[PDB]
Amino acid sequence: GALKIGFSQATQQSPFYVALTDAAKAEAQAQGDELFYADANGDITKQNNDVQDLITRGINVLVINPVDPKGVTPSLAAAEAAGIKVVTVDRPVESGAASFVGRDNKAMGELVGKAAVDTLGPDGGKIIEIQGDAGGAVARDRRDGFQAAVSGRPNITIVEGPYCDYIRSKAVTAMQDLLQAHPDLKGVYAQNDDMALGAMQVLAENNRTDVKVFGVDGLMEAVRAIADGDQYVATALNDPDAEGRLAIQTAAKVARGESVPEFVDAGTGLVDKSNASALVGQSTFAAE
Repeated sequence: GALKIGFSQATQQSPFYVALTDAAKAEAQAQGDELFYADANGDITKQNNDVQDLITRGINVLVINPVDPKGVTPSLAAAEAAGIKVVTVDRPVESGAASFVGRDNKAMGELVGKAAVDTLGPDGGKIIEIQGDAGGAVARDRRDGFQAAVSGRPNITIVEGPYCDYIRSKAVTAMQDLLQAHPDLKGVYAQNDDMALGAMQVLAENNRTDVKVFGVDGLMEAVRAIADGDQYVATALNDPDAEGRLAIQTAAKVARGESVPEFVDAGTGLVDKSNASALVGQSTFAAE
């Protein structure tokens, strides 16, 4: 019945968000609906301004990837005053969304952490951790999940590094400071593959291919390195493509007054050597 679907994206500064946007555009068109789209470029005030703009264009429902879980509270208010519902995608809000279309980020962090335990073996070792969004639950859960997997294992220690916002360039900067400060490093866990591969370049420039690398997402470049080398060990699947389709399908139901679950889980799974070969392909991200 031709819906107007609003989509406020948080950023486009890493390939995940670009693919998520593209998948969302294609799903809206496939079901014959109009996608009104804005990218906040990592900026809270731009996001809340963009949401008002979308509301003015008459969206029937708002899909949002919050730049910040409390910073978006004005857009939630604006949505309600407009008589429309809100669907979060990828990053949750505390409350106020009809549905969250995402993944169990703790369980992904746990998945990866178990791969680290197994790989690091009995020597264990120090792991440097490079994180995503400060104050957001996606980063908190990927941290806590990973931690849960190595806790009670004193031969492993974690160095909690900074929040580099899922951006490779920023993780490069952090890996330098951290490499020099912790040369006894045996492992690096980044909360996405984009950042992990930035860390990996810095390691290679300093001849530390011996340091194992752990990520999240199933970025094809990461999957290829897992398949074809020994340094990049594991990641967890976080297909933006499937997430985008589920976000738009879920928003179409909402806009029409249908009941949807509060959490739509777009599914995940471990990528390591044992199965990376089957996931190599042409797209930007691997998928089940």
